[PDB]
Amino acid sequence: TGKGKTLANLKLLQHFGNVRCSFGLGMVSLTKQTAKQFLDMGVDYNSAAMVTGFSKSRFNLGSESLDQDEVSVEYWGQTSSLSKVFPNNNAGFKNKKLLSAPILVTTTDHLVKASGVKKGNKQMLPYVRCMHSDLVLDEIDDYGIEDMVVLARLVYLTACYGNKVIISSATITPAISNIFYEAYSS
Amino acid sequence: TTTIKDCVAVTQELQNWETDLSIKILCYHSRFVGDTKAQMEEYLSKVLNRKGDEYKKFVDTTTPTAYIVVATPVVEVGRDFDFDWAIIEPSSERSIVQCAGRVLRHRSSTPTTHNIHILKYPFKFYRNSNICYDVAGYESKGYKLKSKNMLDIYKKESIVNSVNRLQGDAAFYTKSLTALEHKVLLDKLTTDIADTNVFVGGWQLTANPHEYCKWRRGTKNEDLVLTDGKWSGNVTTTKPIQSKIWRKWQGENGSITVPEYLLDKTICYNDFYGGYEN
Amino acid sequence: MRKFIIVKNVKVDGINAKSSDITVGMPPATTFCGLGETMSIKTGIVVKAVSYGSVKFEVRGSRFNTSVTKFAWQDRGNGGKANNNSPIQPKPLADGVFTLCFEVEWEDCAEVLVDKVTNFINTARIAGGTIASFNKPFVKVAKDAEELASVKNAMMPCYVVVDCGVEVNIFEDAVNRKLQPMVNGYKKLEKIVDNKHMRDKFTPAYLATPTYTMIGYKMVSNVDNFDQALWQYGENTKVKTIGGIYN
Amino acid sequence: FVENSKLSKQLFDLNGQAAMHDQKIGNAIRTIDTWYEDATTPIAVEPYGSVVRNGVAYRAGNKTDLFTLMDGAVNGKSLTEEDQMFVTANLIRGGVFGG
RNA sequence: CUUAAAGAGUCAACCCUUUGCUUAUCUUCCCUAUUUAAAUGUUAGCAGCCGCAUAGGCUG
DNA sequence: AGCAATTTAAATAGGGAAGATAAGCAAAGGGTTGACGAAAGCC
DNA sequence: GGCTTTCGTCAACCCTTTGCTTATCTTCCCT
Repeated sequence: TGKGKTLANLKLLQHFGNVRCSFGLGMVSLTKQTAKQFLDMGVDYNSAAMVTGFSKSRFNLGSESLDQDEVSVEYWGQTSSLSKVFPNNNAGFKNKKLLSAPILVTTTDHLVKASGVKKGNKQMLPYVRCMHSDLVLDEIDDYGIEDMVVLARLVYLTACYGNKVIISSATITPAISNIFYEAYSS
Repeated sequence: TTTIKDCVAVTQELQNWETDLSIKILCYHSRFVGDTKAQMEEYLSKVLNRKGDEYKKFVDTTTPTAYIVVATPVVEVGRDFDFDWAIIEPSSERSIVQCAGRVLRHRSSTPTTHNIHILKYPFKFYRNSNICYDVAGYESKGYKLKSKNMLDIYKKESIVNSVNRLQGDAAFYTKSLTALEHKVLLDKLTTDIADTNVFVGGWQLTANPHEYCKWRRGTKNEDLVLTDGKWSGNVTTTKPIQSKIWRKWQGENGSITVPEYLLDKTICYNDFYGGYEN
Repeated sequence: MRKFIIVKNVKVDGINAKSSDITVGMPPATTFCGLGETMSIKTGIVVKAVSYGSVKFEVRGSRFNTSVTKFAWQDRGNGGKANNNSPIQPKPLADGVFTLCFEVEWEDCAEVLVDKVTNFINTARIAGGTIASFNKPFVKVAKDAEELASVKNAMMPCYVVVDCGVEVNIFEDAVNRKLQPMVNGYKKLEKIVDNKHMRDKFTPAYLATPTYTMIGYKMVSNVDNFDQALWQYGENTKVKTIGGIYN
Repeated sequence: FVENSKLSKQLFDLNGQAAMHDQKIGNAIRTIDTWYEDATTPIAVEPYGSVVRNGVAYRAGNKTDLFTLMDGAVNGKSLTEEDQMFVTANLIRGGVFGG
């Protein structure tokens, strides 16, 4: 920690060319931190899309003009061609930010539904998202055991279409690193 | 510490603790109202930032003071905090490594004697001596430690880093915490398909990997909501001990997440420490 | 990867409590291993191990003497003596509510496995006792060790048998370390040359003296490893636990 | 005398009406003992000359308690009129004097 | 195919009687419950008289 | 036709008495539960 | 030539007066 892991992940993604990735992170505030790093280093909202699907009421006080912080939800971005095959032209704000994002800095639960769902059509949007985009999962050790199982299911599904999985965990256990490699290998 | 009532027990003991030290106590668990919780976060991030000396102005560093933050595993995940020292209630070894990462995270000065004091037992030993590390840990009913003494299951003096988690040991998992951790990790995330496993094949066709392997599997979790100072369910606001509280932010809106088990009794929300059993 | 079927609250009465000459009380693991191989024969589901626990168990009699059974004049040629009371050979009787858990390997649905075990148990006889009642058996699987403990805790409430081993002999340690002795198998003495008065004429027969191991009763949830409660036929003409000696 | 009563000072309320104990009165009847050693004020007639308030017994440890004078009188030791009157006063006060 | 296989414990009853737990107790002192304030919400849905009306209108 | 306010503190202490006794009877049953060996009629 | 019935044969104690174990419970997290 403290060495700039997420910046190194973006560097590794950009080494192969232009970036198309889903930064799936635990917690809302860690996604906010990675979004703020992406904003102040080089990434605008035409490429980045911070997705936290709860609409929290945590606002910044003191000075709105002198903030230079509090990464928000606008996504000027670019609507992908996949929105025409989704129901009713995808959706409003949230699913447009999901599907059409080049870089999707999101909470992870908007990506683990790609592996499948009980009832409804909630699988298709993260499925089609992870089909054409890379997957970057940071500090996977903080998740639960079943959470890590479904995250490696997501890694297997992402590798099923040739995309690249970046795992960023310092305290990795050989077991975890191995089963994530075996999911990527399958 | 491990859980919320454990945190308020440590807080209520330390507040009533007579000493010459100027203890200033904070509670940092997850059961808090929208406003109060967010306020704790921003304050803690701006006082524990030790890459510069900007914090000297967010706390009273003029007077010798012990600024103590009693927290649950919400501090060891995703927090850019830098403490001078930590006292850890043992639940898992990755908790030890992560709370080591909350001490001297921003500085580079080496400690001289000892900067982490690990407790002898988790507090669930006095409540359940059969199993005590299952809360926020990989101990469970199928993987039981033979002894719960941390002299038996951990090194008495140890340089805590990622090395013990990085190495990986499957032998002697019943009397060491690290090998207990590694055992569970290879016995649940295995190269099989099972039904709740990771290579799942044949079952993707079925609804089984989405029912028996539930993402964010938590307890029932109902949400008692504070509306403008007036609580919804069986909450009953209370008064904290006002002995050593350094900072206490008030809250009026927001919601608290209470497990259905603790819904039976009053969660007794308080401005200083959120939920407990009283 | 392990599969189990549990029959909970098996109320059985008329149990032949005479486990051996020096043990009267709970039937040993040879009895329940014999019950397991009996279903391996009638139902065809081949059983590796059985973990059995005692919910309730009372030996019929006082605290120092068992209630003997009033014998019936059933031998041939002793008519004329039939008006008097038949002589009593020692066979203590007991009642017991048990919980059984059979390690099976099965390839069909759980409903036909439950039906086969139910059809066996309806015609079974625990330790010479008529099965008075039993709950509907349920199938549970032990994929991992936490799942093994799930099966373990599904036998609640019952006191399972864990093996604690023989140090010197049976009487000494039963007083000293206070553990219970039971038949873990038998010792072969002589080959039997007369197969006329036996069940089969082709199955080889031996006179046997029961070997005993020393065991303890622990509640199934307090048992750390479920393999230390699953008894199975060992290859020493004895029975043994999968987990070995309980420590 | 009260303990767990959530009330600091009770009063003897005979059916609500304020009253004082009979022992309070009867102690004030037998406050006639002016015949102990440091005899300045009358104290209550007790086998030891004991008062709860002053924390001292005026007839203890100095061979003028009721038990030694009772043993003496019984044996034959002529009791002085004041000692005799003290022993008689404790007898009409009452109490177990055995042991 | 489980120390497998098998077995009716039956019966009967008088616990009696007797009794002295008495004795004496000082609960007692102490003291600030203090300071506020719009009841608003139309706050009333009436009295006659024009009429067959307990339909509908008028009068203040 | 619902609206009923907030904090603050709930007493320190001294005592819970010993001396006596705590019955003596008389009962408390056995009745069946025996397998080998040896004469001795009997197919 | 067994075979089944009934009668005769051979014995002799030192007892002790409940526990065995003791039940399958919430941290993160975001939706």
